[PDB]
Amino acid sequence: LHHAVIPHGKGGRSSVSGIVATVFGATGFLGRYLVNHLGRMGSQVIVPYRCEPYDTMHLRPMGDLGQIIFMDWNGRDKDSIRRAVEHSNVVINLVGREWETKNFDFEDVFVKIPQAIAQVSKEAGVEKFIHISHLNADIKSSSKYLRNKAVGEKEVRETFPEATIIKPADIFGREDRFLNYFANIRSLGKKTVKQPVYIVDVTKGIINAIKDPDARGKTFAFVGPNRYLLFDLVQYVFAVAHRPWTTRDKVERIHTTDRTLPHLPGLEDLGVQATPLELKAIEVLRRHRTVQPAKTV
Amino acid sequence: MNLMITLLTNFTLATLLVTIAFWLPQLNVYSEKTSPDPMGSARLPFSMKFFLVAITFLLFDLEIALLLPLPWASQTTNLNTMLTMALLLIFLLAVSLAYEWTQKGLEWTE
Ligand SMILES: NC(=O)C1=CN([C@@H]2O[C@H](COP(=O)(O)OP(=O)(O)OC[C@H]3O[C@@H](n4cnc5c(N)ncnc54)[C@H](OP(=O)(O)O)[C@@H]3O)[C@@H](O)[C@H]2O)C=CC1
Repeated sequence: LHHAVIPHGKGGRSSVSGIVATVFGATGFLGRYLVNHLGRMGSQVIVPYRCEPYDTMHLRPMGDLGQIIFMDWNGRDKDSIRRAVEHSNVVINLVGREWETKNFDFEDVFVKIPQAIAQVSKEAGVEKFIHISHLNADIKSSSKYLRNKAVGEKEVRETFPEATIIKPADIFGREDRFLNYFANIRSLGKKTVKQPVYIVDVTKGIINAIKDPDARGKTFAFVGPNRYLLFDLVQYVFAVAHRPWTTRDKVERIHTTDRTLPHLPGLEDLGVQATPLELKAIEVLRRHRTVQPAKTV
Repeated sequence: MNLMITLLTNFTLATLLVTIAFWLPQLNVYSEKTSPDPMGSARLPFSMKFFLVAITFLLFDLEIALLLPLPWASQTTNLNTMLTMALLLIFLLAVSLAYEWTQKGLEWTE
């Protein structure tokens, strides 16, 4: 282990954690809190960004001087991926779109780009790789999202055999598109059962998966502590928010139940206690204001 | 008819500009803003003086409403009576102002 990557300090902002992290997709929602929790340890966070540099400004106070290296990359340029990962000791993937675009479909975002990142990270000597799938990923799933994400998970597993693949159920938080989706829909109630996971629990799970050497080659299912039906969940969202852009793929995924995978470990086997919805939903939905808790199963 | 067309045109231009001001920058997909004053949450204290200057406006505006036919009233044949009643109306407006003065009605908004 090299002398510059030995940890030092008391784990604060000016400390050294020995984590040289390349977070693909740090400009989004999971990457926000992930770069926050990495940089507050004193980790060398490499942020490959695709967007305008203005849209990366919030990542800049998240660490000490020189501890966030921004650089350009393309999903169809393996040279830029190698230019981003050739010094990192961990590579986290967080590339995702809820909607397919003119230049990237779900096959590009969930299959081609994660396999490219994992292949280049294998042939660059990166120790640790973390992939973020979805809990309901299935080949025979109704939505194209979960089909291509199951395909990309299989490809990441077969091209990086030690890839820590993580299954969040439905991540809620401030900049989420789950509770902010329900508070701004003003779809319906069915027999769909969900257990949504909190974003800080997911971030602590990812960083404890970095820190646990036994999490290599594993597959985790980051689920919340309380399973809810869809209907009383949506009624609880409209009860907290003081209320009386979509596609059919999101309609299929909201009416897709969060499956139970007891053979996979979860948040507790990384040392993270799951934060329930009712302690954070007021914090999420206070912005939407111009409460009896939901029924669990 | 020309005036109604003009009023409708001005209202339509104003509503078009207001709609462009309230809906063109809505298409910006900037960011959701988390958690969007000298007094914190106290009630608005009623000021007696603001109500006093408003009612003084209303009463002197009524006296103005009496004064408004004077450019037409100077054309009369009974000019002595007209001149007496015009000077009497402006004098009663001045007596209203003097009484508003001397009983401390014009105070702290003088
Ligand atoms: N509720 C949730 O958030 C959950 C998410 N997941 C999965 O976790 C991952 C991250 O989630 P999340 O942060 O919420 O999603 P976001 O859409 O908010 O973030 C995705 C990130 O990837 C980048 N990106 C997207 N498409 C491309 C592309 N074609 N090429 C290059 N970069 C791209 C975005 O950058 P830019 O701003 O430049 O477009 C952004 O930084 C996704 O794979 C998602 O499926 C799983 C379970 C729950």
